[PDB]
Amino acid sequence: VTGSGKKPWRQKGTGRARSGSIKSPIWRSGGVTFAARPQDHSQKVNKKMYRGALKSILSELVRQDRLIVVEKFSVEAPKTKLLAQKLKDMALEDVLIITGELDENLFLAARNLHKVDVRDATGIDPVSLIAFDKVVMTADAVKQVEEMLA
Amino acid sequence: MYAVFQSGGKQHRVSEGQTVRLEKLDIATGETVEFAEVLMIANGEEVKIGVPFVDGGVIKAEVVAHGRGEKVKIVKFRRRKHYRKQQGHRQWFTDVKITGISA
Amino acid sequence: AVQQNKPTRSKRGMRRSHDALTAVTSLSVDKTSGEKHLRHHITADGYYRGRKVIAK
Amino acid sequence: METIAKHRHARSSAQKVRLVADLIRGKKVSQALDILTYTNKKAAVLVKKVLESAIANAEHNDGADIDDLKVTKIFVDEGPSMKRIMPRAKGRADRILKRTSHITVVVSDR
Amino acid sequence: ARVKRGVIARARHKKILKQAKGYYGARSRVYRVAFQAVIKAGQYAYRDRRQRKRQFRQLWIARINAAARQNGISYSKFINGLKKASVEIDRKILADIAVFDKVAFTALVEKAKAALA
Amino acid sequence: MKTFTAKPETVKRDWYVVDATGKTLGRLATELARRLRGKHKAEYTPHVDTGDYIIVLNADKVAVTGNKRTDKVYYHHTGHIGGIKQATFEEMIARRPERVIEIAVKGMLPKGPLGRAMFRKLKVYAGNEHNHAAQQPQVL
RNA sequence: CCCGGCGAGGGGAGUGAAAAAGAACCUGAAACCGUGUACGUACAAGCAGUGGGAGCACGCUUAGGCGUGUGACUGCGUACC
RNA sequence: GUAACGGGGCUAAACCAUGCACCGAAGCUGCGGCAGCGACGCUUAUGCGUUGUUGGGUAGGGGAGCGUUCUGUAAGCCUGCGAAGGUGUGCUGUGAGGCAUGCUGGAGGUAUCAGAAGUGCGAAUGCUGACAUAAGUAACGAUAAAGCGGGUGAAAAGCCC
Ligand SMILES: [Mg+2]
Ligand SMILES: [Mg+2]
Ligand SMILES: [Mg+2]
Ligand SMILES: [Mg+2]
Ligand SMILES: [Mg+2]
Ligand SMILES: [Mg+2]
Ligand SMILES: [Mg+2]
Ligand SMILES: [Mg+2]
Ligand SMILES: [Mg+2]
Ligand SMILES: [Mg+2]
Ligand SMILES: [Mg+2]
Ligand SMILES: [Mg+2]
Ligand SMILES: [Mg+2]
Ligand SMILES: [Mg+2]
Ligand SMILES: [Mg+2]
Ligand SMILES: [Mg+2]
Ligand SMILES: [Mg+2]
Ligand SMILES: [Mg+2]
Repeated sequence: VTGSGKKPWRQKGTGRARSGSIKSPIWRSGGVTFAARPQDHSQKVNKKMYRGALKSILSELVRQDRLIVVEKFSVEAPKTKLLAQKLKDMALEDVLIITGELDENLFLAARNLHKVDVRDATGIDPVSLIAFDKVVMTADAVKQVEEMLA
Repeated sequence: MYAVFQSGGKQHRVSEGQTVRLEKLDIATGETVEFAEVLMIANGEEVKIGVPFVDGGVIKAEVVAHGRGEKVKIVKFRRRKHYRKQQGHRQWFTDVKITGISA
Repeated sequence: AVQQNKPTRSKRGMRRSHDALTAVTSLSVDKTSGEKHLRHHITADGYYRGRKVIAK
Repeated sequence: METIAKHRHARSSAQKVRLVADLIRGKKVSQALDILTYTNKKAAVLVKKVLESAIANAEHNDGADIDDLKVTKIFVDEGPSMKRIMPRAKGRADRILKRTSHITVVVSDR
Repeated sequence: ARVKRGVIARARHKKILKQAKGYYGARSRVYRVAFQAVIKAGQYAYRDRRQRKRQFRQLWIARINAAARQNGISYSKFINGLKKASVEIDRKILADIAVFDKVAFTALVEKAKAALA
Repeated sequence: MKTFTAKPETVKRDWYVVDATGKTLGRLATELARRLRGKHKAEYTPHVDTGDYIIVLNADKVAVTGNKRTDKVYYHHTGHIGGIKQATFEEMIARRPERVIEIAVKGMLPKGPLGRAMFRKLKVYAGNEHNHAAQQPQVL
């Protein structure tokens, strides 16, 4: 810490003592012990373990999430307002849900405190799929066998 | 008439007195089944016929009332050597009440 | 002359016994129906009966 | 407040003033002096002042002209003590706390 | 990243400091008491309740020895008479009969006196 | 219920009059010490406050068994250092049975407080019957 | 406005939702220091408690033998690291 | 200062022999309860009732947990018809602690399962701060001591004349 000095307290004598340096972990002055650090944190999951068990949604969350329709093609240039019209084709709104159309078109229109999220693309982790009530898979055909990637 | 018996300690000094005791077995709740004690009776001991035994003829027992068999009591009780301390402990029972009819 | 363990409480609270204060009790004297102080006649004029200090 | 007055600071230590206070309680009131005016200790001159101020509050906060009253309460508390230093044997034996109190006098009904 | 001991700090001291009795001086006012005294209490307690079962027995017999002997046969001979029986054995404790049912008790000393072969 | 007869704070006190003019001397102390506690007594749970009430008479008629008439350490040292220690043989002290000998019961009692309650509180004297400075009423 | 040395300090009145927010000012704990009340306590020896325990002050209940405080007397019994 | 029965006190309250009886520990038994393991009764992921047994413990090994600050679940839930915090109380758990609530309080808190720790103090002649103790004790700094009358002032031994 601001260790602007080495021990100036005279060891033997002066009555109770036994001081030393001043980045001294016991001295209220300063000095924070086993300090700390920036670190990495980021642990890395294997590749196979990454794809392992994801959309278990369909079967379990059956009566909830596993819908596939369309990416809403008729949506205006950049319009989120009347999203409700399309947010009602299933009656899934603030209930959360995310789309997986896979086209960075104008459907990235979903902007709100926290309801509908797009990310419609290969890039997507279960964490999100499980953060929403009914992840509208949609996309259509994109959901193939080994590449059911949305 | 006086009372007398053992069952988990000779607790039967008082006459009817309705004092705690032990516990049934399978469960406690109240009500009853009508359980006569046994002829531990001091002959009941109480009348012109206080008797050395208690044995003053066959069959002589009081019916158990089963007033209230619950509660506990809590007592810390913790030991500790010079390097340890089992200090942290607790063991209690409920001692069913029982009023007991007449001798 | 050092000491070693000393009990602030109780002890000392005992020596304080011989420390409480005390009460006077005196008169007023004929003229002053009050003051007179202690064994004095009166300070108002400092007179026991006349021209003593300042009076009539 | 059932007519009080109390104090704060000035400086006169606690026990010092707590001594003279014991002298006055119970009857009091009509004892605005004599049981106080005839005892000289600094603590005394201080309790009397506030004593009168208190008995004076008997014409403002409440009625009951000065003549009855009781003074059922008088207690001093330790008030923040000033700190200072004291040159001595090179600087070891020096603390000096001035100490101070109040009085808090009261006058209710018997 | 906050120990912020303050958070249980208080609760612990307060817990043991909760020695109603106050005991005396530092024994309540200062944390010093707890594991010093509140701990002793636990120790002195640990042994006394179980060691007590006998301290009363010592009294029970102390009075039986003082009651039964006045009317023939000492406590030493008493339980021996009593000892002989098919069902006749009701232990002591209630043995305090000498205080409320003297007639019973003296009628119980014969159950032993006349009993001693 | 909790069995233990209470402590009616020395409930009853049965008065008595020994003789001491006997021949048992030291032997007598026990049945004199047991008595002021809870000997003949049944109920009145001892250990706690209690006692009885008897009284000695002349007592001057004792000889003990062996040559004890001539022994018995007896000293009543005082807080005086300077080398004190007042040793006097039994016969030397038997000349005036005071707080001692007849008072052989003191060392036989629970000692300290409460036991101290019984202590000399039985009276001693040394002349039997004459002018019983003690309570004349009921005794056996 | 009132006590006071045209002090300090306070007591009212008023501001305020609150001044039990008054400038020492949020919440305000602990050590430590007091006033009041219930009980114990001035012939009794020691880690001060723990086990037993009467009495007393209040609280009990259509008694029913209890709750809270305090604890005379008594068996034990040399703190923690 | 008895001090070479613990004291008393003992002629047997000593010793030797003989036998019975009694006191006596957390030892054993009885009664209730807790936990581990083997079994028994069954039931049968499993589990519970009976039972046999095991449960002193420093270094140390192993195994389970509570609690705190922060993150997710959280503009969800709790709250000014009073949050956190402080203090009492009652119930509850084996314990770490848990909850409910009186009062204070004046604005926030966070079931749950999971995640990460500046993660839990009584000691280190530990560090900082506050308050005790001694104690209203020592001391008030050269032994060149001062007395009086006025003045002023709330008050003068000490200030002005
Ligand atoms: Mg250097
Ligand atoms: Mg030191
Ligand atoms: Mg720092
Ligand atoms: Mg990769
Ligand atoms: Mg005996
Ligand atoms: Mg003893
Ligand atoms: Mg504040
Ligand atoms: Mg007394
Ligand atoms: Mg007890
Ligand atoms: Mg036996
Ligand atoms: Mg035993
Ligand atoms: Mg173990
Ligand atoms: Mg917080
Ligand atoms: Mg430690
Ligand atoms: Mg002085
Ligand atoms: Mg001194
Ligand atoms: Mg001196
Ligand atoms: Mg000078």
